[PDB]
Amino acid sequence: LTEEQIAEFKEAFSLFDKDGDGTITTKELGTVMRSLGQNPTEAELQDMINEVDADGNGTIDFPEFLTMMARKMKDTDSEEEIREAFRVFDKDGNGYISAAELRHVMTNLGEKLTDEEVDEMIREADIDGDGQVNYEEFVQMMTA
Ligand SMILES: [Ca+2]
Ligand SMILES: [Ca+2]
Ligand SMILES: [Ca+2]
Ligand SMILES: [Ca+2]
Repeated sequence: LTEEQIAEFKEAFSLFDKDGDGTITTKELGTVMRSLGQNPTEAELQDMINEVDADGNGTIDFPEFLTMMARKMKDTDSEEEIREAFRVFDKDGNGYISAAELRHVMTNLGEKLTDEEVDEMIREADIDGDGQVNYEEFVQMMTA
């Protein structure tokens, strides 16, 4: 249902294209951000456009917005999947996965590990050496 898909993307684009000329400029991007409680500098506004402007003409057109929007979507889907799985491991939602927590989910996965085996797993991902795995350390282990 691309047709319906493009429609939703067109809708998003129009929010930024304040004057409707078919392009988004630094100033238009600027008014959108400011309405969000963010007052970026012209320098920051230029870096944002630079990242998305494939033909280097200085503005973003629909096709350029579409391709970036897409790639961004895919990525937002990744993050929320990993964040979901983090919540399942962090049985007490304290923000960190302990040895005991990791060992209990592992048994549920069909792997009966000893405390020493779980401790080794934690150690491998434990960057701040606090004996637990935080989200940052979890994504590192996940992705990498
Ligand atoms: Ca415009
Ligand atoms: Ca462009
Ligand atoms: Ca926890
Ligand atoms: Ca840690």
